[PDB]
Amino acid sequence: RPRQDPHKAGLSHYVKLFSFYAKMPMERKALEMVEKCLDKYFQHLCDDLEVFAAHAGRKTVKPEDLELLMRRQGLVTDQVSLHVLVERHLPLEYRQLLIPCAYSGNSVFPAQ
Amino acid sequence: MALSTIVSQRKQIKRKAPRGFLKRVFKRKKPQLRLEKSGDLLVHLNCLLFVHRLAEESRTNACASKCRVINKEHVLAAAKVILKKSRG
Amino acid sequence: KTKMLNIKEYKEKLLSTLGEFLEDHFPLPDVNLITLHEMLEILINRLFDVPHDPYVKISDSFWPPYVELLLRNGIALRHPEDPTRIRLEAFHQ
Amino acid sequence: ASLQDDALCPYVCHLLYLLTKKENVKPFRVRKLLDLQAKMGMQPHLQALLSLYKFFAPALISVSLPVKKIYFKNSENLWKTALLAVKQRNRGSVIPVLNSSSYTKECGKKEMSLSDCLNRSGSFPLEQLQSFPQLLQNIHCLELPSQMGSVLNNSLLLHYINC
Amino acid sequence: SGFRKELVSRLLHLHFKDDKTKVSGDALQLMVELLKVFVVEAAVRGVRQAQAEDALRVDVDQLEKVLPQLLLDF
Amino acid sequence: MEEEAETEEQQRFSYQQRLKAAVHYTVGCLCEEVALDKEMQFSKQTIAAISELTFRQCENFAKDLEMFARHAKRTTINTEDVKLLARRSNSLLKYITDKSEEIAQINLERKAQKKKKSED
Amino acid sequence: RQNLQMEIKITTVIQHVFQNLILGSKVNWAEDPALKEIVLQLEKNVDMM
Amino acid sequence: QPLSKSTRDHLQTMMESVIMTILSNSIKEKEEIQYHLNFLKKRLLQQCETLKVPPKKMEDLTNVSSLLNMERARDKANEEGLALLQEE
Repeated sequence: RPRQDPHKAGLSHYVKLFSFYAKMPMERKALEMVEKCLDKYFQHLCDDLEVFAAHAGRKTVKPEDLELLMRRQGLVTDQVSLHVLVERHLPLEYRQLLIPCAYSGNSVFPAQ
Repeated sequence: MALSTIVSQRKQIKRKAPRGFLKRVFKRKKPQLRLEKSGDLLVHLNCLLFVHRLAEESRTNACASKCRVINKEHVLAAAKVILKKSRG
Repeated sequence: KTKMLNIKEYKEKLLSTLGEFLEDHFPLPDVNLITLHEMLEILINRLFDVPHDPYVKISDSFWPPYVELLLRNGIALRHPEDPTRIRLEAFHQ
Repeated sequence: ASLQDDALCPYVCHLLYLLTKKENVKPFRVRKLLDLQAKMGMQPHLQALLSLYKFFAPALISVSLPVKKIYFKNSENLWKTALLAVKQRNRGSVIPVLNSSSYTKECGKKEMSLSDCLNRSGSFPLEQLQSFPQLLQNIHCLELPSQMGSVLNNSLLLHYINC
Repeated sequence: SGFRKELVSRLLHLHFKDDKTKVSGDALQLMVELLKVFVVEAAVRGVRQAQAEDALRVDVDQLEKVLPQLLLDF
Repeated sequence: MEEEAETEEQQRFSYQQRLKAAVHYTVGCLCEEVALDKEMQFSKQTIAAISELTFRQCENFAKDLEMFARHAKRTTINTEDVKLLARRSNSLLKYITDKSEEIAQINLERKAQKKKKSED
Repeated sequence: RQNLQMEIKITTVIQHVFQNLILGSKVNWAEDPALKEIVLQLEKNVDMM
Repeated sequence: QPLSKSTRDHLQTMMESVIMTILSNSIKEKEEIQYHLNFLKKRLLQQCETLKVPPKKMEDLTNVSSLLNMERARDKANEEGLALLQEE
């Protein structure tokens, strides 16, 4: 008779992925405070997205706002673009929606 | 294996992202906004690189103290450096 | 020679059909941009002429949507360290 | 190519298990499978496919697998009940293990032999020999085991070493 | 006791990627104390570390310990 | 050409030390202004260490303002762009925006004086 | 013989490049009989020829 | 024999430091003064490289002071210990 908090369902995905990268046995008490770290990151992440959108004069959040954030984070540099990072870390089905490629009569999707 | 300590995951779960979860969490915190249809995926990418950073820093602290099991004081120390670095 | 005659005959038919296919499904795109067929010839030659170093530097002639097409299907690979340079996959090994 | 998409990966692995022959294993396809293993880890359906690739080309891959559990889940397919109707219609170690000849044969070779270049004759692979009529045709040319003590409990090879 | 207005503008124009970039006077004015706060803040941190170490004077070694934390904060 | 280029490189190199000397002159004054109330003495190497640290920090500031301005399609940097850079520290953000408000008040006072001149 | 070593390698590369282009173009090759028989020949080895 | 590379390393470094200090306090006449100082510096580097000295071993100039202080501390401790032993 299981009952699961929907909020904990989302965090459980990244918590398991954490144990894959660690490559060390990890104590149970370390698990839940990583969950504590994640929600703090999400809260502060959303706050930053407000200002960058607000500065541009549009309330809607567009991808180039996310590019601007990651450049300040140091993830995106002159050599490593946004397209390069998607290729390395995301599956094929997610790649089609994000990165545009021309095919079948020079048709490009998404339009860029 | 004891309940208290969890062994490293040999096989990663399917790389499918929880798109529904990201939309609601972004919705409740800032209801007034609307996010573009593909913006959820990029947020998922941003979260991966954060967790990847957190795992590397925690491992170094555990090895520095000559500990074979990652402990809570190791990861909290990792959190302080990464969280400030993660904000830009 | 007979083995050579069949092999050379087969290659000419293969190459001729490939050229027709590119013209019908990937016309010339609408600094000048070279066509996809011209891009393929550059990568293939560099693989054979310089076996040790087949990397080619990306230029403004390669307009990115074509570059993504080759990279996605597995025909081309980025350099592991410098993402500016791409090579061709060594199919024959 | 469907191995790229995660949704179809377990099922395509099962299909590729049956179709695989010696000509299909090529070095560039070998690199693709290793790359997929880094991203997803120790997937059971990939471990089965990699072992089949090692058997055909031991000079390219080296895998040691722990011990035999069923790698592909034998879930009851939707047509299993119907197959019963179709089947009714159709109805109505001290000794070494057997392994192909040691792969140090050829090994460092400057170029292919002239006989091989002309596609002349060859030898009969050990894995194909599984029935007496197959032995009858190819008795004169055969591939011997890596270790000769494995002939002891194989009846078809005893007929060869009889004469 | 503060950076010159001309001095700050010289540093910024040195590192601009595009020459089309210009700095407004009020913004250039506000940049002046921003650098001053950075210099002042660095000195205070060194004093805090020295007092904890109880050193008679601030040295290079105490400065390096608090150096990386300041950059993350800024 | 090559001899000219190295001189321009030397001129670029020489232009650095003039900025370095001016920065070091300013930093040294501030360090002494920190000494008296903290009653603590600073080693001469420490002021040199701060001078290098402050010089390398201007590079990060210079690029961000250009990057922020390009985001808003503005070729000229304004006060709003600078406020973005200070958000990493909440305490510093509150302090810096107060001076911006103070500068705005002074600018309003300057505008009021200009109106008085027009009336006269 | 050295000519054999080079013509075989070139033909192998063209075979696999042409195969992936057809896949990525997202076209129905089976509909066209002329293109259909080319597809079947791509996998076959040139050594057996 | 020529003296060690360390001597020129240290003297070069201290001359850039002192040149920076003297240019800090000067206002006008920048280019000519810095060109003359650089010429003098490079010519002194050439002269000291050409110079000949009997062989010897020298420790780095930066750390002489602290090591000297610990040497005095050891001096005092060993002196008092020897005096006490002799008295006994």
